[PDB]
Amino acid sequence: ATPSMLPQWSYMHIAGQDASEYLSPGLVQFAQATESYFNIGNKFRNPTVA
Amino acid sequence: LGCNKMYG
Amino acid sequence: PTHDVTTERSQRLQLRFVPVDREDTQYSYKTRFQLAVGDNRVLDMASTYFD
Amino acid sequence: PTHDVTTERSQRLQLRFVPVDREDTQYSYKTRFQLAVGDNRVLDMASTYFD
Amino acid sequence: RSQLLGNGRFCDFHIQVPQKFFAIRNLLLLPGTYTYEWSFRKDVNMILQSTLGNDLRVDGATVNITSVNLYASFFPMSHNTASTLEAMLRNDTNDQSFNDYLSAANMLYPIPPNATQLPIPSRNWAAFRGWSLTRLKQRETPALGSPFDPY
Amino acid sequence: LSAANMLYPIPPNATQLPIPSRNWAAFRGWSLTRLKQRETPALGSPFDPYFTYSGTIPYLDGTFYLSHTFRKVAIQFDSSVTWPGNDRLLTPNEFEIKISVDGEGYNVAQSNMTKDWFLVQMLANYNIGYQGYHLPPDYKDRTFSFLHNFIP
Amino acid sequence: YNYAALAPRQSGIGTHEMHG
Amino acid sequence: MDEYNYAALAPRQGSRPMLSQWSGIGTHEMHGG
Amino acid sequence: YYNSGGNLGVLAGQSSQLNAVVDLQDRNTELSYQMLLANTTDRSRYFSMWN
Amino acid sequence: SKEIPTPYVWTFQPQMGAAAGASQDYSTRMNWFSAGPDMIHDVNNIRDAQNRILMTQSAITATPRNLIDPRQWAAHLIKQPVVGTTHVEMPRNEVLEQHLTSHGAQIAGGRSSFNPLQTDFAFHALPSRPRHGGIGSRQFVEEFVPAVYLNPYSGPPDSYPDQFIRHYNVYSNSVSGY
Amino acid sequence: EVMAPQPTLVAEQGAMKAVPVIKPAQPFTPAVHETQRIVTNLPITTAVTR
Amino acid sequence: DPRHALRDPERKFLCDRTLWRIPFSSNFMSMGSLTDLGQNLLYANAAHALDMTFEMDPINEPTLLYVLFEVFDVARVHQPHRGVIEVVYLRTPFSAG
Repeated sequence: ATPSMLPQWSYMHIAGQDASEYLSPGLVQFAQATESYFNIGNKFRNPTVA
Repeated sequence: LGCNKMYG
Repeated sequence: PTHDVTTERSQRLQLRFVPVDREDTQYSYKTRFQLAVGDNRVLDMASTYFD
Repeated sequence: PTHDVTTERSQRLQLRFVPVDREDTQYSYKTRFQLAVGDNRVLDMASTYFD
Repeated sequence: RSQLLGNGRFCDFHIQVPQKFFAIRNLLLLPGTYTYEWSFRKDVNMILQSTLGNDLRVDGATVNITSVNLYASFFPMSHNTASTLEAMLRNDTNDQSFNDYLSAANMLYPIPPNATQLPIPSRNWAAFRGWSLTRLKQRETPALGSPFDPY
Repeated sequence: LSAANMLYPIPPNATQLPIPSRNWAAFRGWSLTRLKQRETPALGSPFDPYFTYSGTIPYLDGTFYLSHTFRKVAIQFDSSVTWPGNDRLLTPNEFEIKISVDGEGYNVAQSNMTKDWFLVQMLANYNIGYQGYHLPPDYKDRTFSFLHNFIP
Repeated sequence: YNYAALAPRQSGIGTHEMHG
Repeated sequence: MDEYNYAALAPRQGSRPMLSQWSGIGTHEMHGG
Repeated sequence: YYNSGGNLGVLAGQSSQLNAVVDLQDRNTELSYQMLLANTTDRSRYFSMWN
Repeated sequence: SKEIPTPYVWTFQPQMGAAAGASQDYSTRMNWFSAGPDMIHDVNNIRDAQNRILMTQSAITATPRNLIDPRQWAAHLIKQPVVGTTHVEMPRNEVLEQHLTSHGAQIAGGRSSFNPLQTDFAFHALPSRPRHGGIGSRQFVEEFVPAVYLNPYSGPPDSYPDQFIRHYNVYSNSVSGY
Repeated sequence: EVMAPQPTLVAEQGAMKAVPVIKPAQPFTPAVHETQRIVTNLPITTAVTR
Repeated sequence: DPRHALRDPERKFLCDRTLWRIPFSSNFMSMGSLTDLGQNLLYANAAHALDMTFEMDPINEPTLLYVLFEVFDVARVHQPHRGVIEVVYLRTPFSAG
């Protein structure tokens, strides 16, 4: 599913989309709720395109 | 939320 | 045959299984494995061999 | 918060996993650990330092 | 670092060693059962460091590792929310992606003790980010592929 | 043979990296081998003033002996897509023919050659890879074969 | 022109520094 | 008309660009003597 | 043994047993960790757990 | 030839999921200098049939658009992957367990006998936005089929078919230099 | 709508009565020539004699 | 002194812990992770050869250079079921071999 279903950059989150907009809305809400004590937000990567 | 830090 | 012969769904040809619980005595070396045959793949144990 | 934050079901915080098998070559020391992540609990590997 | 384990020719060390691999050190591990076998180097020059660059093999140091364990810390969280988080993270769109901070291909080219050098073949050069150049001493750089470096 | 014979020179060390883009239709596979330059004449020429050799010619006589010197092959399409692609071999992205130390096992038969390379070679020649490595029939084991020449 | 130059994808103006 | 052909590339002679004749491309020089 | 080809972090599932760690001898994870620490945290302070 | 030309075969750029220019199909071509008029006529007929098949396949399975290759595609045009329902079997009520613990009981292991109620969750774990971006290989091979160009570079340079040269910016038409 | 097939040309020159010949080149003229897509789905414009 | 010898000044600099950087950007800035170039269609759609030459201050002992090519080294961890981990790696400009 790396080169066929998606482009490689979008699949590896090098240039595709921000974490808050490619994660599930439930997961985003959970990460926001538990950011104070468990901090899910580290594990996901943003593209930061120039 | 996410992280985008590396060298450069 | 072009279709319905290969998975094209990220499947490994060869699998290496680590023993779940080995044990040795002065007589024999006993090893217990658990081999998972997956969900949509079939294995013939003629291919299996110990190492 | 007062609910849906802690299990209150008698589980541990620190776990020690003794090596299942080990070998000590005069150049390298290889240790094998099997770690079971409970049934509901979740850990981040920022923990699990080697002692 | 030398005073942490004390003075004296002989000593007993109780150390904790972390995980430095980029794809593992930040991984949020889901419930299951995983084998986590790792190999620890026993090369004395690589393990230990001295102010002088003396060869610790010929000097004679050695290290005797007795017991190796790993200590996992689990956040005690309500099983309902833990199961919800596990189900959310088991999905394809919630894959955890990690990056190596020094995202680079290290290529060390040898230099005879004079003059200038040379470069690479054809390639795609897509998503390239730049060059980082610096000279090292050949005596101080060990071999990488081999488990042990006799030289 | 039905092959596009390309001979790429090798400085007496290291690796190499060939080939530009094109349309890979009706493709069948690869067949790599190593030859000495002294024993190989010019690829095409009426006369080769630089030959100065009169033994067996590996390039055009079918007399190969340096096949054991290979260590590793890595095929890649479009500079990123490894041709095996999906996780197929024990080695992740790489056709690893021979490993010197291999503390992990991965040593088929009783020689250097790795288990994934044995599986590929047996499949490529006799198709015996998935139902136990049995000895192929005599009519399939010929001079230009694998097990006819494998000497651990 | 197209809505000025793009910003790095993922008081503003003015200074009031005085006193001495 | 300068949009339907390469006329800005050719040097001008006032307002009329100096293009070649249509049957100007191509050459043939060949003899054994 | 991080970037050596003769030793790997075989960390993987118990059933499928496909390695989740691959090292290809060009990565420098030791320097990666060093620079990561030096950039994320000020390192004029000494920590006892990890030197 | 301008009546039966060799098709332009597209090159796939797997990093950013776009066509990396097109080039003449020089890899799959017949050699007819050794052939006479009859065999050359047969080869020409076969090439013409090949071009007709390519045009038909393009018209069938190519999504209509005003640009030969847009680097970024609309979200709905890209074939999003379908994911099934996820069932969360809640294992234990928390309020009743807190009540039991407060009343002086230790609970270990783990459905539960003390709680009668059972609650289950089911949801679709879709991405927040439907992944607008580049093309994949499977959804590229069905849209960037080998495009035959009948009259090569005839017409205004405005109407010249661009996007064939690999180093050409689509928007703000310009060739990308070093 | 697939482009209509173009007729192949075979001219005569000298005793040679069946020389294969490509269509002659003509400078683009809006009155005589117009740009028509080869395939309606994707834009590959080309000149035709209307 | 009231009686000197003469000046002949010489200069040098000594930076010791830094890697020299030549960012792969048009303006040498870093306005984002994936640089201005690299996304450039010239360096994405075609393969280009590279040649680098270094002139140095000679030192008697045998030493060696160390060019770190700054690339994208990303790994995606996917865990579909219990006890199964599938991690896909991708180094974009220098992929495996």
